[PDB]
Parts: sequence; structure tokens; C-alpha cells
Amino acid sequence: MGSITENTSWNKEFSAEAVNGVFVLCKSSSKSCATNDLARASKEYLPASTFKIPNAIIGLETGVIKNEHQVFKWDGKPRAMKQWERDLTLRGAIQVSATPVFQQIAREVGEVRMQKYLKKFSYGNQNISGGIDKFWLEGQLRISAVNQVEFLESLYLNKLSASKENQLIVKEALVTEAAPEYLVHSKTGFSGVGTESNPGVAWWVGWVEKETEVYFFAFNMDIDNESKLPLRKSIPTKIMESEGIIG
Amino acid sequence: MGSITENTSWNKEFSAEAVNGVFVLCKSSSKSCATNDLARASKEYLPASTFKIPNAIIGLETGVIKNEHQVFKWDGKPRAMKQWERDLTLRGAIQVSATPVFQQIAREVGEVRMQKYLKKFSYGNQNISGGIDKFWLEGQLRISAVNQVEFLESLYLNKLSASKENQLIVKEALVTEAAPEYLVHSKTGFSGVGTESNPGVAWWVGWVEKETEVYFFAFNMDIDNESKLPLRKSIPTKIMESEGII
Ligand SMILES: [Cl-]
Ligand SMILES: [Cl-]
Ligand SMILES: [Cl-]
Ligand SMILES: [Cl-]
Ligand SMILES: [Cl-]
Repeated sequence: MGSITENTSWNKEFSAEAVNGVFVLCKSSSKSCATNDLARASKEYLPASTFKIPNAIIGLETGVIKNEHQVFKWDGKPRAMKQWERDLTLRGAIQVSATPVFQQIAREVGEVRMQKYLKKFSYGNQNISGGIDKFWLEGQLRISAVNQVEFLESLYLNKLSASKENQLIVKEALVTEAAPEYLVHSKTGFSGVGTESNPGVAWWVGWVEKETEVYFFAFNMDIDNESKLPLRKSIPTKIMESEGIIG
Repeated sequence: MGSITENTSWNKEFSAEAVNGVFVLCKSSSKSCATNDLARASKEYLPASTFKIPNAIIGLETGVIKNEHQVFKWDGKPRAMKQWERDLTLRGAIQVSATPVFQQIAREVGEVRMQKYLKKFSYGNQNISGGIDKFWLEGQLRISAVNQVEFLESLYLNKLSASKENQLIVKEALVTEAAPEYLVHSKTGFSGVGTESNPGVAWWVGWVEKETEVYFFAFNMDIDNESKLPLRKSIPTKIMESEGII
């Protein structure tokens, strides 16, 4: 958007849970954003599963994902999560966050084309070192909350450097709540619990369409205890509720 | 859609409510459809607000709807329903069924382009007589339950004679339930209570994407009393539940 202002009153929801994190919320019509922590809003972290958004688009663009209705066949091998042990649509693989499906997509896209698309998308530090199938999971790729909102705004407007149809296909795959005058697109992320001095990161990013308004959001937090994960949704929902958006 | 088979065991949900109607359900992977009433499955009825689906695609195709994020401004004058007395997005206008918005779209599309597109879409009897802004509401346009599922299948597959991008836009506008492995696109219709010896029609049409399967559906029923309106959703829902479609 245009402006960003720091709203320190938004710390109340973080301090109540002893969480270190940031929430960025932008209202389209007023071209204005608010955040609890300006400094952290610009700090870059591992995207983890939020990378499914650009990866899905790049997969379609390059033709690795053949079309909108491609089925990703479970081959029979045990997977890290139980919910991934089945055939999945593109929307399904995004929604249940089936990481191995996307690791294979990334391998097929390749280094040259992945690099070019992350440049076109202005996606974070654009550092894809750490292996083609994990740079966004444990490698060197980093993105800020502000950069996520910018990327999501471009996607909403079909202004990414990709076909309008591929942007649309990925947008329907991101729908997480549908009501007559309320629509939510969103995606979670979780890198793990980390180590001594290096906590992991949790994400919730997306946008809310309410009546004729649109609000873009990005949340992240430091995490070293997996039982704290639901906070990645509860904190932003509480803040958006207080704003009259209602999460 | 493939083959169609009459299954009279579905009549249970209709007889319970003294409803004269039809449900058509098609399973994409098996290329087969079932219905409680083969005769009625092919009978053609006023589309009523189910017409918002092709009308929206046509509005986008012709540039009358400038793009995905066009806002339909309320002029501040009375509208039939309070829910319509506000600015609406395309999705909002479809979801609250803001008929006056779509009537102005039809006027701006105009007769020639509207006729051409309904032919291209093989949309019912393709009869647009009765006024450019009311042919699907009180005029001569008629479409069957079988034709609705055929049209919806084409939309799902992006195979209508329109840009893939415009078909995609109208598809997101139609989403009515979203879950990680369960997605519903749907649209209701209701022509009114009819006249003596001539009931109105109520519709519910759409599709269900469940894991990797897809089910297309079209329901219609005779209606002469507004109190019966919720049956247009409850009957099909009960049948789809009995079929294990979540
Ligand atoms: Cl991933
Ligand atoms: Cl009106
Ligand atoms: Cl209408
Ligand atoms: Cl009329
Ligand atoms: Cl209803």
C-alpha cells in the first residue's frame, strides 16, 4: 500500500501470550497499513509453507503443473503427515499443505526458472541456495511480512508477472472461508521449533474481502514450542475482530 | 454427461414434503447421472436467478463488466430487497442475488451479443424474447435440469465458448462452501409463486468437489407458496448426504 503506521496497542494480544511476532494489516481503499512493530514488519524469515503460493503459480507457468485439474497421485509410500497419504487436487495439496508434492514441483521447475520467477515476483531476498527442493524450508530464502502483503496484493489484482489464468487458479485454491458478503483467502506456515538461540517461525498470510473492502494481512511469530502454533491464527483473528473485520 | 438412469428411490424425500420436482446428480469419473424423474429431468423451466451464471460470464466477455473487481454502485433509490441497497462486488451481487444489477448488465450486453452467447453456450431453448432485461425472469427462456448440469460441467472444465479467465472469475464468485478437501459452487433460483393452475419454479444448481471426485447437480420443483422455498436446498442436500457426498 501507501503508508504504514505503528500501532503499539496491538502488542496487548502478543504480551498476553508471551509471543514475539508481528501483524501487518492493510486496507485497500485507504491505501494504509498498520502494524504492532514496524521494525519486525520488515524483517525477513523462512517462508515455509507460505511458499506454496508462488511455487503453485510457477509450477503452472512452466507447465510442470499441466493444468488446473491435475491430480497428484499418492504412490503408496509413507508420508510425514497422515493427511498427505492420498490422491490430491492442486487445491487439496495447498490446503492440507502436502510438502512432498511441492518439493517435487520445485525439482521439476529447476534452478534457472525458479530464480527467474522469484526475481519477477520480487519475492524476499530471492536466495534459492540450500537445495532446489528445500531453500524455502531450511535454506537461505527469507521474506518479510510487508513483502508478503505486497506479493498478495499483486496476486489479488492479477498483476504478478504470470498469466491472469494461473493467478486465478491459485486464488480459488486459497479460499478458506466463503460467505455471501465475506470471503477469506489464506495460507499457514510453520518451519519447526528450532534450536538453542534459534527459534522457528510460524506464519498466517492472506486477505479478507468484506462488502466492497479488501484487507491484506501477514502475521509471523517466533516459535520453539509446537503447542503454541494455534496462536498464528488466534492473534490475527482477535486483532481483525477488534478492527470490525471479524477474522 | 454420459448416461442417465432413473432411480425412483429418491422420490422418498419429495413425497415426504408433497413436492413435485426433479434432482439430477452426475458423477464425473463414472460419466453417469441419476435422477428421480427422467421425464422432468429434460423439461424446460424459467432459469430465474440461475441465469446470473451465464449473464456474469457474458458481461465479462463483452467488457460490460470491466473486470473481476468492478463495483456495482447503488444509486440510492429503493430496491425490492434491503440486501440489494448497497454497493456490491460481482461475487456479492451473485451471492445476494441482486437482480437489478444483472438487469442493467443485460441491457448493456444488448440483444445481439446476448443471443449469440446463449447459442454458443447451448443454453436451454435460447429464446431471449420478452424484453432484454426480463427474458429469463418472465419471458420465453427455458432450460432443463439436464441442460444445467451440462452447462455447469463445461464451466468447471473451462470449456464454454468464453475466455478461461472469465470462466475462472465467475467460478470463484460461485463458491458457497470451502474446506480443505471439500468445495461447493452453487446458485439458487425462484421465479415466484406463479398463477392459478401454473406454479412457479425454484432451483438449486452447482457442483461439489470432494477429494478428487466431482459431482454436478441440478434441482427444480413446482412452487406456489414462498414458505416451501427452503426445500430447494434441503431436498438435494438430503439426497447428496444419503449418497455419502459429505
Ligand atoms: Cl511447501
Ligand atoms: Cl429491484
Ligand atoms: Cl438475475
Ligand atoms: Cl421481470
Ligand atoms: Cl433456500
